[PDB]
Amino acid sequence: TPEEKLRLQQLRELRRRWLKDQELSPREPVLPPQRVSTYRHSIFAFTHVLIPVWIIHYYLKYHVTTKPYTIVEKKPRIFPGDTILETGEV
Amino acid sequence: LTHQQKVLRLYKRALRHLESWCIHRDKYRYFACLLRARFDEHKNEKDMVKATQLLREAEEEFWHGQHPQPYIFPESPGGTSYERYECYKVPEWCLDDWHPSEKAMYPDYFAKREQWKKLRRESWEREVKQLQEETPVGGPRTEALPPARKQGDLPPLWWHIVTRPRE
Amino acid sequence: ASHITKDMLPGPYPKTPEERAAAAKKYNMRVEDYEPYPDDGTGYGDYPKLPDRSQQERDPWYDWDHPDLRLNWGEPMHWDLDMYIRNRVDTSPTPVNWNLMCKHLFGFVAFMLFMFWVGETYPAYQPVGPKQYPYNNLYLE
Amino acid sequence: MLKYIIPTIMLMPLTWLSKNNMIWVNSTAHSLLISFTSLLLMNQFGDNSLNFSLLFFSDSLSTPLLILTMWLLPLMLMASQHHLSKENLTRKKLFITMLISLQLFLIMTFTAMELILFYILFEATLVPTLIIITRWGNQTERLNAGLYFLFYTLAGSLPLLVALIYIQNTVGSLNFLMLQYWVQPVHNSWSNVFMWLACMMAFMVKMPLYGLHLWLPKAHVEAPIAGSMVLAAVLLKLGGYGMLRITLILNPMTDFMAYPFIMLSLWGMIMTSSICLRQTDLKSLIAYSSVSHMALVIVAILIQTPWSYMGATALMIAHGLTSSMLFCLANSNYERIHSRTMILARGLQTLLPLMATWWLLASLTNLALPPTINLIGELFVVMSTFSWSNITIILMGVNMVITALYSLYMLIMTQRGKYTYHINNISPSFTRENALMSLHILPLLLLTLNPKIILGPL
Amino acid sequence: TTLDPAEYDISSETRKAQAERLAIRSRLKREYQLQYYDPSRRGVIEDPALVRWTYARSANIYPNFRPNTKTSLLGALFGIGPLVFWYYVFKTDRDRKEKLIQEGKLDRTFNISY
Amino acid sequence: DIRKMGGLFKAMPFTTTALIVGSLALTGMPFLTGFYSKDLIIEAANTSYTNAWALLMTLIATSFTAIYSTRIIFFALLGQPRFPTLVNINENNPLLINSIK
Amino acid sequence: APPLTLEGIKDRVLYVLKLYDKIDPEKLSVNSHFMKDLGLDSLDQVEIIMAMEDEFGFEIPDIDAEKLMCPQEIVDYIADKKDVYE
Amino acid sequence: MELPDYKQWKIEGTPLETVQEKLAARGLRDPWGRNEAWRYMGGFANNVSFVGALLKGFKWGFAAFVVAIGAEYY
Amino acid sequence: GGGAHIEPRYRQFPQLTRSQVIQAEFFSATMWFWILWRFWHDSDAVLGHFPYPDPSQ
Repeated sequence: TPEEKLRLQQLRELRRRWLKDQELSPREPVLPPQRVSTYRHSIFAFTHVLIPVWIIHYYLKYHVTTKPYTIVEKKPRIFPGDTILETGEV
Repeated sequence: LTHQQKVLRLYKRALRHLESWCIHRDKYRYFACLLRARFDEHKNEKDMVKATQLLREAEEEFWHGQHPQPYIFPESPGGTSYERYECYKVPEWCLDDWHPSEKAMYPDYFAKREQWKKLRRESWEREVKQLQEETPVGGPRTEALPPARKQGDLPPLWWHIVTRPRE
Repeated sequence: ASHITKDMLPGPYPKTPEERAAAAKKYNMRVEDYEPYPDDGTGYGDYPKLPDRSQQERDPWYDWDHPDLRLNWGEPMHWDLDMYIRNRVDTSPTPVNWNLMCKHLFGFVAFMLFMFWVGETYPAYQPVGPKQYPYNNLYLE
Repeated sequence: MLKYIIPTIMLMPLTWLSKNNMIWVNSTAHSLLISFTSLLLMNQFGDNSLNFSLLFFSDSLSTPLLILTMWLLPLMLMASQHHLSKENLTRKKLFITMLISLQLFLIMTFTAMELILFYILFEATLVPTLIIITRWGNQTERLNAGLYFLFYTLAGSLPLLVALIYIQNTVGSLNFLMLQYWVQPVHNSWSNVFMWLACMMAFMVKMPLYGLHLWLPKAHVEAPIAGSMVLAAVLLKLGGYGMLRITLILNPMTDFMAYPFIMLSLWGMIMTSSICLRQTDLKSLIAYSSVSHMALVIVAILIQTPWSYMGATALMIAHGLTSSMLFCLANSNYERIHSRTMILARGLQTLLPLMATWWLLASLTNLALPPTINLIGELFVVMSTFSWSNITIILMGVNMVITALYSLYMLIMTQRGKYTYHINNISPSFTRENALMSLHILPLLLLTLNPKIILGPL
Repeated sequence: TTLDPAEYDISSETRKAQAERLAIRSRLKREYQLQYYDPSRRGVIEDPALVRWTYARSANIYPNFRPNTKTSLLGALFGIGPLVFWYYVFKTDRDRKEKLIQEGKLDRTFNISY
Repeated sequence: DIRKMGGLFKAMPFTTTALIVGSLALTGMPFLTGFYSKDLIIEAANTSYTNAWALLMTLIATSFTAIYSTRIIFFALLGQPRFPTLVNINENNPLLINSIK
Repeated sequence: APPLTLEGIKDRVLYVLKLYDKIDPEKLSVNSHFMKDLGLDSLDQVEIIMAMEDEFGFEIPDIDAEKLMCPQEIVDYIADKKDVYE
Repeated sequence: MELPDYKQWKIEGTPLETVQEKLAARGLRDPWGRNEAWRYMGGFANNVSFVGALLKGFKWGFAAFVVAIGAEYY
Repeated sequence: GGGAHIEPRYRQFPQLTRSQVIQAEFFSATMWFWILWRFWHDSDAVLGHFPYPDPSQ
């Protein structure tokens, strides 16, 4: 169809005209504005882990014997390496 | 839809569901003319019932042989990652509520916006009233005179003319 | 603050042509088969004259369909008929009404009988009669 | 005690006595303070409950329940402020007075020391509530909500006063709950059913069964500006606790007929939540939540055997907040867009980003994620009501499904693209929008840390 | 299964006199966009089909109702019916379970809860 | 889409070695990683009271473990290149190669 | 992020249309009016957009077929879809 | 930037594109010929097939097999 | 913008970095070398063989 001649070719100079207005980056258009103001980097891992490791254990050493039955750790599973003979090997 | 162009909507999709069936890129290509042969077998004859059997029996042999999970052209009426990006969607007219110190940024851009409005500030007196002249009573599809006879500003301004982009 | 005659009044008929369209145009000509008829099985107060029902079903289909918007987003001015099940329903599939799933879901039901047997590997079937003996048969020692 | 009624009545001429617009901030300032007094002498025992006067034991009872009641007052003036700023000050002085005039009785009730101060104060509201519904409505259907709100509440609560005056002169004196130490049982007759039925049905008509709730959405759909008294009417309802003071005793031994109140509300619990899915009006959609997991307490209370009261108490104040707060969201989002029709508001979550996490934490506490109070208030229900009969796991197990599709469909309706035609909705939730919407999720989840302060005696 | 759904049928040429089924709609989308395009609006549109969608659905039935047809006395088969059933199921239990709790002991002695 | 993929080597040297290692591994573990996982099952519990169907049923599923792999291998890594022009592919990606390795 | 310009679209469209041996590559490119190379009613208009989808690949809407008379018209609005030249 | 230039492929090769001869018993023939033949040629004619695809040279296998076998070795 | 560091392809089949593939190929050994010890020393089954329990005596 021919009829779209006078139309939407205005849009080509209208849409692409808005989009023309759109793109801007001089003068740092984030002002920002105001204001002021790796080896070590050895305490960042320390402020990370070494603060808790202290705090968490201070809640344990002072603790495990406080609770009547706290952490339940299991038996040694003794093997005939202490008081025993084998005696086989059979 | 006018009886003339009714085969197009089939002629568009006919080969479409084909390619998702074929695998090799030549396979689609090799069957092109071969299956293209069937169209012009009767090239020039009646528009009415005589050739309506080119429409009539086109129903079967198409729907039969349909749904081999077609290739969907991802950004489109359906299929994956089509409408995907809404996390922007460009809510045009976000420029209202600010409390400046948020308006320090893009000063050149705030300058440009208020310059667009002057068109839409007053384009109306002949923009709206011409639509009272243009459409006599019950007019079908509603666009103005394509120019609006001197300068359209936009006229469709700005909702369709400034509308939202994709990224 | 719509003043007079907001919604349906006591239909189904008073002047089917008086309603659609006085306001609320469901049908154009008062017969589109959109005339404010579909009071099928009345005496149920449900859906009175209602510039409304049985207009067809299975979805707004949400595709290009682009006069302006036309379906579920963009809200054409006034068609609204029946809704609210329309955001969890679509159209025609490729096959039609084949329950082969009840077939396949019962396909294993064939192997129910395969349950009543066992799979014991050793020894083989070796057609037997009284050779079976899962544990013991005759004397212990 | 007078530590409370006296300052809160002292509030009353803290308001009009003031100047022009200083009024709101004047009373909101003080009204918070009383909360220090609220805890102050309260949260004593514990064991062998507190009774400090002849006709008052404020709350001992392990039904503390009173601290909330003193919260919601200076949550109103932050709530109610929106469109009430548009009429005169001598009327605005009123609406703050009657609203207090409610708050004064809810301190009187929950203590009451007895049955017969309860009742006359149990019916002593409906003077202040009815006046807030009919005036300052919105639609014109309000005028019928005025009647329906009576003619039920009052309709069958008169048979109380026929019954409670029947007990007073039968066995000793009802003057005091804390003396039941003589109670004979109720065996059977065609008279005693009625007694038990008269001493009960008045309470049901407040916390609805699936019958005779016909009023509850009639009053809430159309109701004052902010939910201004709609927050209060979600306190009033749950305050039917007093069935906890009776049915524990005072005809203990008729469970014989319990079943028509079990199977009637137990199949409604699976029901009216399901008639809530297709609702097109948002302040309706929440109003039917309020029936549902409220009406679960009525199968918690009738059954004896605690682990229900462990779980029945946590529920009265469970949705006491969540079901409160939702009426606070749907208000705000209505300020900007003047339809209450749920459809119309879509394409939010872009335009009000901070209010995203507000919907979520609300709609997440109907889901009842395990850690919060909500489940630890439901999973003491299921544990005893399972032992009743094993089959209760099904229906009330279904409740835990339809309610999840229920909640989300309300949020996920507000995640969509809609720019559509709205030039409104500019305001990015000025602080009160997000301030009064807080002071719920902060105090709510918080209690899960030391949740022994919400529990019954059992 | 649900449904054909009749993607082909009879036609051609009868009912080609049926036209202006679009003139019904074409009027509005002209008028609707005549509504919808204007510089100064800032607000929602009436959209009557929605006003007549709820108000002819929620209200406007008990007004329209009549208690006559025995397909509207149907509900006794629906509303009350299963509510009797759930009584029949339970009341047998809570008893069958009770009788045993007296004569004979089903439980163990490490059940304190309850 | 498994259509419009192409063959094994067009500037994808390393990633296509990641497929044919793993997508080999999942196939029943000849000497590889899960050699103690899928392999120690049908050789151990397979001596038991088994339903004499799963034995039929499961081991047949083991077959498709091949055609699972080889299908998405042969359409993507095998056939002639098919996909629209202007394809920018760059696999030199410190923040990626660091991860697979 | 991928850079796009208005030259390639004048080239690419010129390109494959000059690839088809059905068209001599002396023929007009930007404006032939395509009605000289419309033969016949079908097997041109929908025929030519069969290949051009194989490179960009968005949907080629139906009602945009009748814009395809002008060979500058096809390239014209493909700029407006994918957000092309300023 | 003019890189997508024509007058380039114009099929000679491609035993899969020799079906133009196969269809010449009916005939079309090629047109449009070179679209599906865009990348049909070039280094895309090799496309290593079966196990040699999954051998990748079998490089270190039979050269490095005894690399540990063996130094004492008794 | 960002940079030109690689241009795209018109199906001229872009070039590799030449440390891209070799650095990878050393991990084509780790499957072909680590497959060494399969048959050395292990057979199709290392088992022991059931000797047909003939002594029913």
